[PDB]
Formats: sequence, structure tokens, C-alpha cells
Amino acid sequence: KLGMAKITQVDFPPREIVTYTKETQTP
Amino acid sequence: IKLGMAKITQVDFPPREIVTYTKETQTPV
Amino acid sequence: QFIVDDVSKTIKEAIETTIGGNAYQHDKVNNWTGQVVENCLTVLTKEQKPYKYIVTAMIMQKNGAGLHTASSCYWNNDTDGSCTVRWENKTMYCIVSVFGLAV
Amino acid sequence: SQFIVDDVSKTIKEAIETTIGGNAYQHDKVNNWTGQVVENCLTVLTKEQKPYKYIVTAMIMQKNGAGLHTASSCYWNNDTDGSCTVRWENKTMYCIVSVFGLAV
Amino acid sequence: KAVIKNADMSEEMQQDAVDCATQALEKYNIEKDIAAYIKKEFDKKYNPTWHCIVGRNFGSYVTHETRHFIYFYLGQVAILLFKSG
Amino acid sequence: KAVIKNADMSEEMQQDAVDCATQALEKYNIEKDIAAYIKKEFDKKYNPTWHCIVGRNFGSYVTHETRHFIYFYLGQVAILLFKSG
Repeated sequence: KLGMAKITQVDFPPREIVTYTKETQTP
Repeated sequence: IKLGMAKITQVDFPPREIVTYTKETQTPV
Repeated sequence: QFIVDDVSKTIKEAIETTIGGNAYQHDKVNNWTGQVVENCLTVLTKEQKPYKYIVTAMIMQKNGAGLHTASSCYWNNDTDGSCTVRWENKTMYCIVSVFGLAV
Repeated sequence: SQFIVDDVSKTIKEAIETTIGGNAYQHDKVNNWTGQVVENCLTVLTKEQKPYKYIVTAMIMQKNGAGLHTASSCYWNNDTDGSCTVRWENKTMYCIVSVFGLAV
Repeated sequence: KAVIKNADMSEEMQQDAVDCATQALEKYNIEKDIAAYIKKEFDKKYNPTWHCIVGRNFGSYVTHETRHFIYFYLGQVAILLFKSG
Repeated sequence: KAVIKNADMSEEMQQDAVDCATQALEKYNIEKDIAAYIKKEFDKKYNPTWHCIVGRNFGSYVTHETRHFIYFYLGQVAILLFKSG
């Protein structure tokens, strides 16, 4: 008789930017 | 059965300018 | 008794009729989501079937923000159905869903 | 028996707290969170063996100063059916959840 | 032990920053390394994106996410840790 | 004498950086204010959100957007100017 249905999902991803991780050090 | 319309529900999160802070630090000496 | 192709067509039309060709405007969007809901609901109820309908509409201002939705049911898989439509234009995202349950 | 708004609201808040309670928006886990939220509510709702059909929807928006607007209505038995929509937010997330109970 | 000069962060998170810095000093000598230990540690436990500057002589002007900023002194160096992005 | 130690930005933007830094150095003596001057020019001419660290002794580990980073020395002074919205 009664059962579950599919899990409908929608996805609107956030904008992304290319990034980097740098290090610095005084001499 | 007697079918009919339900009340209407609305959610409204207004657009807002995020609040950021700008700090300044200084080493002593 | 629930034809997905039928409702999908109704949804899309309701979207276009209401927000098709306009840009996001805070104090106008609340009126729009409501219309889309009434529009779809009006069309669906004419054909007085022994079905119950649930209609939800949401409009988000395109602003690089992320958005995710999920839904499911505990109904009669042989009779009850549903249709969710993604939509978008230059300024906003729209998601409308319709669910149909007999009895 | 019947749709009890207070219970249903409890199940939602609960589910929300578990899944995302104490986290930050992360496209990574988001798909699975929203999914778990509906599945949890559904798990609980059905377990009560009541004579109802349920519909659960959840949506999470990454807090970011964007306008969000939703609306919902129904054509059902205003005497035996019901619904509850819970709003939940934190540092980085706007979360809305709804559950609709329609009699047998 | 530590001296919080300026902060906008919960108390527990502040404590955490001190704790993390304390250990970073026990394992490293060069400033750039102390920062990394901290920056990486926070990124993991409190989510990206964090930034850390460790030194004995420097000025700064940065913008940050609310409730995610702290500038303190510990050992022989100043520590600036803040979230932005 | 300007010395670009580690950079990742438009050749034009790099020059722009060095110029602004020089002017800053001859308007303020406090590092803290030096930073402010620089950071404000880049938020203006190149959009937010920029961060600047001006000192003579410090180590760091930060994250940034591509093409928006530079670590150059201007005399004995070290300047760290990166973008991370």
C-alpha cells in the first residue's frame, strides 16, 4: 500500500574562486 | 470528503549587506 | 491519475507568466511566489479529482550564494506523484514543487 | 489519530539540530544534510503508525546576504490534514523545513 | 600565560587559539612555521579560510568575518589569527 | 630599492603595489598606518577585500585568490598584501 518515494534534490552551487596558501618569513 | 484551500504561508528573508569589521594591530617598541 | 508531464507544463507556464522577463526586486518577490502558487493551484483544482495538492514556490536572488533543496514522501507510489521544476534567469533562481495525493 | 503540529515541530527542530546543528555551510556535506533531514523526520513520523501520508521538504541556503522568498498552500481536507514549517538559522546557514500530513 | 590584546571571538574559541599557539611554539622556532601550525589547525576544526601572522615587529590592517578575529601575545611573539573567506 | 620576493599578480598590479607602498612609507612612520594606506588603495582600485601586513620581522601562512598576492621588501621593511574576499 504505502511506501517511500525518491529523494528529489536540487543543487545550485556557490561560485568558487581559485585559491592558494602561501608562507612568508623575514630574513 | 470535503476538500478546500488551506491558509497561505510565506517566508521572507530580505537581502542584507553583510557586516564586516576592519581591525588594525601594531607590535609595540 | 497524476500525470507529471501535465503538471510540469503548468508549473513552467506559471513561472513565466509571473516572473518571466523581470529582475529580482525585494518588495515584489513576495507577491510573485504567492502568484505562482495560486496560479498552479487554480489550474490543478478545476478538474475536480479526488486528489489533494500541495504547492511550494521559492525564489532566491542570484548572488553567488549556494542553495540546496531535498524532498520525499510516504504515500501511495501507485497513485500519488510529484513534479519539481528548477528555473532561473539573469537575477534569480526559482524552484516550484507540486505534489498530488489521491483519496 | 491526527496531525499534531507541536510534535511535528519537535521532530523537525530535532532533525535539524542533529544534522547541521553546530556546523558551517559546506557544499560538501550540504546535499547529504538536507537529505538526512527529510529522511529523519520521515523515519520518525512514519514510526508512529498513524493513518497519514507525509511530505517533507528541506532547503538550506548559504547565508550570504541574498534575498530568499517562499510560499506554500494546499487543496486538501482542512479538517484532517495539517502542516508545520520551521525556520532555523545560524552563523552561515538559513534552513527551512516543512512537513505536510494528509489523512488516509 | 597569554595576553589577549584585541579580540572578537567566543571565549572557548579564544582559549582554543591560545592552546593551539602554545603547542605550536613547543614544536617550532621560525615564525612562518608557528603560523602554519595555527592556520592549518583552525582551518580543520573551525573551517576555512583562516590567516595567521606571527612576529615580533609588524603592523596590520585586515578585514574579517564577525566573531572570527583575535590578536594576542604569547611567548616572545605576537599572534594575529583571523577568518576572511 | 624594491625587492619582489614572492609575487602572484599582474605585472602592472605589482608596480601599483610598490608605488603605493613607497608613498605610504613617506606619509606614516607607524607600520599599522602604513598597512592601512596600502590596503585601502587596493580595496578602492581593485575591489575588496584586501589585507596588508607591514613589518620588519614576521612570519605568516595565509590563503588568497589567484593573481592577488605579493610579498615584496621595500628597504628593510617587508610588505604582505593579498586578497581574500
